[PDB]
Amino acid sequence: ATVKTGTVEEMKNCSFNTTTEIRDKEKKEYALFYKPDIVPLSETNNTSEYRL
Amino acid sequence: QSALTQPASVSGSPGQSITISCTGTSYDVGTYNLVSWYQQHPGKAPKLMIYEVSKRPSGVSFRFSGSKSGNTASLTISGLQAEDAADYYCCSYAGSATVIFGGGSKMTVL
Amino acid sequence: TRPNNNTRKSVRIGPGQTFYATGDIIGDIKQAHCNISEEKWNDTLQKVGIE
Amino acid sequence: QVQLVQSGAEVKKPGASVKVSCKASGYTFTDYYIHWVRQAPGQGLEWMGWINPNSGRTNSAQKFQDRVTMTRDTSITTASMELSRLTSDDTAVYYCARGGWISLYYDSSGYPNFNYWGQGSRVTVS
Ligand SMILES: *[C@@H]1O[C@H](CO)[C@@H](O[C@@H]2O[C@H](CO)[C@@H](O[C@@H]3O[C@H](CO[C@H]4O[C@H](CO)[C@@H](O)[C@H](O)[C@@H]4O)[C@@H](O)[C@H](O[C@H]4O[C@H](CO)[C@@H](O)[C@H](O)[C@@H]4O[C@H]4O[C@H](CO)[C@@H](O)[C@H](O)[C@@H]4O)[C@@H]3O)[C@H](O)[C@H]2NC(C)=O)[C@H](O)[C@H]1NC(C)=O
Ligand SMILES: *[C@@H]1O[C@H](CO)[C@@H](O[C@@H]2O[C@H](CO)[C@@H](O[C@@H]3O[C@H](CO)[C@@H](O)[C@H](O)[C@@H]3O)[C@H](O)[C@H]2NC(C)=O)[C@H](O)[C@H]1NC(C)=O
Ligand SMILES: *[C@@H]1O[C@H](CO)[C@@H](O[C@@H]2O[C@H](CO)[C@@H](O[C@@H]3O[C@H](CO)[C@@H](O)[C@H](O)[C@@H]3O)[C@H](O)[C@H]2NC(C)=O)[C@H](O)[C@H]1NC(C)=O
Repeated sequence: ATVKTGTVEEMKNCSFNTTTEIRDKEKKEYALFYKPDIVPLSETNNTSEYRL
Repeated sequence: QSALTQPASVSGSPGQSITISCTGTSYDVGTYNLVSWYQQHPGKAPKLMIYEVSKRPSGVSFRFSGSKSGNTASLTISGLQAEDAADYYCCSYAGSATVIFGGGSKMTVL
Repeated sequence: TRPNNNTRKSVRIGPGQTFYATGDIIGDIKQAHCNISEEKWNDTLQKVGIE
Repeated sequence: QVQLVQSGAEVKKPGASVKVSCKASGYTFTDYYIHWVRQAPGQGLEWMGWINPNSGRTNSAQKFQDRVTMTRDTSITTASMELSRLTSDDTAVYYCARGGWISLYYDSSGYPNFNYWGQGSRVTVS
């Protein structure tokens, strides 16, 4: 988020590439998500990469 | 998204009750009781005169009152003094964690 | 209650179906809570204890 | 009693930036929001938003849109504004003022309750 207060830290800005109305075209979009649904990507090393 | 509209100036006799009005929109007021009034002597930072539409702050005497109605609100000053020659302003919650400051009105005295 | 004003956005994914998610919590971020009167709760725990 | 102490006067060239700041004293600043206003010498006041001293989070007023940014330093009870690309239109007295109480469970950031004000500071753009 900002980090700081634990109640704010949790608001993870989460950017990703999603399929557009045309299947060939792809758009980079972000969705605000918080805590548990966002899981550190398996086999990464404390990186910015996460999984659902 | 404009400033609260206020009379440029108002006046009256010593001892006279003066009411100062401020106008906005239903999004600005109907939704909120987040209304206050300030006054300032020229050259000085302003004093808070009213909280929560009509509540006197400690330090504000029982001359000052107020109310809200519809898209407007007003301050009532009983007992007009020469000493009231100060600018008066409204301000209120704009919504979306932002604040409207009013245009202001000047007190002049007779 | 949940105090923070939260905006919403949607994303079209392929044809038809849209997905919804928070745009950004638009206010300040305060805690989420449940108020309960103490009086009545301490009256309850003892009344249950009696029975 | 509650103090809000500002810097002295300053003058800048167009396009320049200025830091405006204030020190809080006589009370604990961590418990309140700090808001900022401007008053041009012939005008009413313009409002700039609140900085939560603890979080360092803020909301910027309409017609600024990051033209001005705000920061804080809790170790010295000091609030600051960083005002960029100054135009002659920006000449005004800047004031530091204390807003409502802050608490973790309910939002009280919009409250127009400016009980304590600083001295004001002159910002001139030449
Ligand atoms: C769920 O349950 C929790 C409690 O577990 C509850 O949290 C409480 O919420 C209430 C909501 O009103 C909070 O009340 C505010 O508390 C502040 C704090 O003041 C206290 O401490 C100071 C000293 O530090 C004392 O002087 C004071 O007497 C209190 O003991 C008050 O200051 C607030 O009232 C004022 O501010 C309001 C606007 O913010 C004004 O409208 C009001 O008129 C009061 O103004 C006073 O202060 C002004 C400062 O600007 C001053 O200008 C005025 O002249 C005047 O002096 C208000 O009482 C309470 O603190 C919360 N408690 C905690 C610790 O969280 C949740 O609300 C509840 N949730 C629900 C309802 O679901
Ligand atoms: C989450 O991350 C995204 C980026 O992946 C953030 O969106 C980006 O926000 C920045 C700052 O608002 C944008 O920069 C601005 O772009 C506009 C033109 O679009 C420009 O005029 C400004 O001067 C500035 O450069 C950036 O474009 C934008 N990217 C987009 C559109 O995806 C998003 O704000 C972040 N959200 C949160 C809540 O953290
Ligand atoms: C919480 O956030 C929502 C955002 O969805 C707010 O609703 C919207 O707020 C905006 C800005 O206040 C409104 O836009 C404009 O409001 C002004 C206020 O005078 C008005 O003059 C403009 O013509 C315009 O309507 C918007 O209409 C409103 N509606 C939406 C999009 O939901 C909500 O007000 C916020 N609540 C709080 C308590 O902050």
